[PDB]
Amino acid sequence: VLMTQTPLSLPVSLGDQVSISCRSSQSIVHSNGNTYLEWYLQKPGQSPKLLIYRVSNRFSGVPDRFSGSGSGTDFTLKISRVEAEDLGVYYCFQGSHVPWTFGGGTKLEIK
Amino acid sequence: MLPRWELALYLLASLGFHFYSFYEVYKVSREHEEELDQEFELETDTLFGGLKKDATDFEWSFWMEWGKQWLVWLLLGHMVVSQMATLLARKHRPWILMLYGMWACWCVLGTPGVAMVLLHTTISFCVAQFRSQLLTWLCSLLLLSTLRLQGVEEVKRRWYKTENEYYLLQFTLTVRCLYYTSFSLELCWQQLPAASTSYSFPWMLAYVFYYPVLHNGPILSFSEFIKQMQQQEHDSLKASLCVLALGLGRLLCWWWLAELMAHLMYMHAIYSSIPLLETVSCWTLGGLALAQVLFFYVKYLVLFGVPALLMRLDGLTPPALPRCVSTMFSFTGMWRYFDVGLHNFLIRYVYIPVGGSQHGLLGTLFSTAMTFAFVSYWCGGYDYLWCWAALNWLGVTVENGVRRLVETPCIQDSLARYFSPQARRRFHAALASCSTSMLILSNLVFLGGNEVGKTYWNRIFIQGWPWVTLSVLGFLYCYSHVGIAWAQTYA
Amino acid sequence: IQLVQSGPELKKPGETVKISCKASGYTFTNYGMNWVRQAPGKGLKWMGWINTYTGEPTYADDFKGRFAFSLETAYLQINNLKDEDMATYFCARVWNYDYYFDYWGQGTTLTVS
Amino acid sequence: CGPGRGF
Ligand SMILES: CCCCCCCCCCCCCCCC(=O)SCCNC(=O)CCNC(=O)[C@H](O)C(C)(C)COP(=O)(O)OP(=O)(O)OC[C@H]1O[C@@H](n2cnc3c(N)ncnc32)[C@H](O)[C@@H]1OP(=O)(O)O
Ligand code: HEM
Repeated sequence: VLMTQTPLSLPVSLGDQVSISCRSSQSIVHSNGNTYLEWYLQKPGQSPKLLIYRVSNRFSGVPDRFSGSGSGTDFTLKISRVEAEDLGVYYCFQGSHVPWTFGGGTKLEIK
Repeated sequence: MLPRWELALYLLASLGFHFYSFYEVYKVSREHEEELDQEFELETDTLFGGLKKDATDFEWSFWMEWGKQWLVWLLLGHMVVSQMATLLARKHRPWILMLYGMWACWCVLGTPGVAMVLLHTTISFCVAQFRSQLLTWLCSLLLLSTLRLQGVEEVKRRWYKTENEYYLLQFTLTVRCLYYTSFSLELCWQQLPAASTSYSFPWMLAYVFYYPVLHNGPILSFSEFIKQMQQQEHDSLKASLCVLALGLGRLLCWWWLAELMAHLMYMHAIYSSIPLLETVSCWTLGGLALAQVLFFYVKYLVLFGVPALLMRLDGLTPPALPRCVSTMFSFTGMWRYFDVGLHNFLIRYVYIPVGGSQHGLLGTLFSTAMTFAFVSYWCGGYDYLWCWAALNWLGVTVENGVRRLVETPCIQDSLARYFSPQARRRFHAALASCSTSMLILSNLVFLGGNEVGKTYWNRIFIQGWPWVTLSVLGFLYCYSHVGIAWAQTYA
Repeated sequence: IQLVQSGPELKKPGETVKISCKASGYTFTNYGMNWVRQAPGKGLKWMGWINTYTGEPTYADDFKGRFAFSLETAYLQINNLKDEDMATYFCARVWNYDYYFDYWGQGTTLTVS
Repeated sequence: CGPGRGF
């Protein structure tokens, strides 16, 4: 399963709306009847951290500005207010079809 | 590889002694017909021109009388209900089949049968909620001993009134034991997120009440079950019809062959007459042994081919049917290719968790002994079963030791520089014959009992040592060549 | 709950490698363990996981034949014979349901030349 | 498999 992310790197100003798109090659719907697609943010020089775990869900410590929507084959992550700690690389990840594959990565920058 | 003329002589001698021993057994059967009749009643039918039938085999007679009355109709009902569910509601097929299995178990075993199956399943699930493999195995062993309790036997015989329904209940519960043990162990071992939704109580009930394997059917893995029960892609009913036609033809051929053997030769009555076993000749004795093992093979072909056909219609992949016993030449091959489903269950849930061939020879001894002790206790735990288990454990251990000793680099290079591949094949055939004789003796202890075992031992290896034993070993050497040459196509 | 890895490794292209991951703060045998690798000119890549309760590993098809996972039940090791793979190896814990990687290690950098 | 009782 090949996951493509758009854009590759985008500049943002502090306090903007950001939308990152992840498109799979096939359907990420599992035999269980639910799709396991999740989002990870990696800051420079450390380990990735989970933000959204199932489509539209949210991890425990994550703030309330990381809404992520998604269709059956197209998914979107949204950041309402870029609070200067949301800069890094964002990966989408599917866990429905073996082997599990990460996305290409999207890099946020400041203009 | 041996020259083809050598291999042909070997196959010819093999078929020769098979058929001559069968002829000797037929002769003795025809000759002791009236005595065997006044001792054990023989059935009559016009299926084979007027020959009487030996109906002493408990399992064959029991399953045939149950199937001619209830089981064939209930299996046809399962087939048609499964097809209608696949046609109309493909997502609800597991629950529809669960309801049908519960209703069929009720119809054939009353309310107490369903109640007991539900109770066992509930207890196993509630204990598996702790996620401890030792505790799960302890619960399973206690539930299995509840069957061996005499007072419980009394209460259940009081429950039923025809004394065959009690045996049906016992066999059903014995197989349910393995089914919910597999489920509970997979639940204890689950660690993968997408697999979290598989071990629910509805799924356990659907796994336990799957009618093709409810009463006697082989052990189907829960992984394969839940994988196939969530595919949503049908399998071409037009091809299902042809699958059914070919399966029915093959099953009728097998049934006819088994009835032909039981009509021709009275192997079971003769094994029941020990004073007659002591007087029959050695050719008749060996023919009785071959007839026993081949009748068991064909009987279980029939008993496993109906659940296999129903699973193949449902779209599942069932465990493979037994390989012909006239091609087995070793303990390891026998116990890997006869009962594939139970072998896989044992490998996965008894052998490896105790520690298999990866922790030394003493660990291998302990694991193999645990496996065979469990198999004996599950088959019933009678003295002859424990004896069979000890003999098979010894055979497997000796074969493992000899193979590990031969596959060492030093001895392997010594052989590869001293003897040709032909001579090595012939030495392996001699060792395989010496092992096949003990395999046959152990399984004769399983099929006939301890007295039959001691009769065969005394009459073949003690009283007639110098020449009867050598003739048996030569015939088994030729047979071992044939079996080893055939084993390359699948090993 | 923290996962701590071994440290940087400077080795020549022919040697082997054994990296360790120690987990503290939870029952080690209750959850599985996954390995991810991050090459300098690439993103994350899943190498495989190993059942911590039974010690059964499963590798991705790409990372098969050379790598091996092992237990010391509360540490877990990865072993390989090297090639031109200078990735950074991350150790991750997998959850029982609904999401995979809740906790990660610090990362072990591997240099071959 | 099966017990295979004699009875
Ligand atoms: C003249 C012509 C007439 C001849 C005719 C003669 C006979 C004809 C009579 C018929 C009459 C029937 C009458 C009774 C028939 C019933 O009704 S009784 C019920 C049927 N089943 C039984 O009786 C039980 C037999 N016992 C078993 O199956 C046990 O599992 C055994 C036999 C001890 C295991 O044997 P095994 O499969 O060879 O085990 P092993 O060699 O270690 O390898 C297994 C795998 O597990 C892996 N493994 C091993 N240890 C570990 C570990 N610690 N961790 C992870 N993996 C491991 C191995 O690497 C190996 O990998 P593979 O290369 O296979 O992929
Ligand atoms: C020297 C004697 C024999 C040899 C070498 C031999 C060999 C074989 C082989 C190679 C197969 C196919 C492989 C397999 O199905 O696993 C087979 C199948 C079979 N054998 Fe034999 N066999 C012998 C005697 C017998 C006898 C005497 C009987 C019955 C009285 C018998 C009954 C069967 C049956 C029912 C099958 C399966 C047929 C099917 O799958 O449709 N065999 N045998």
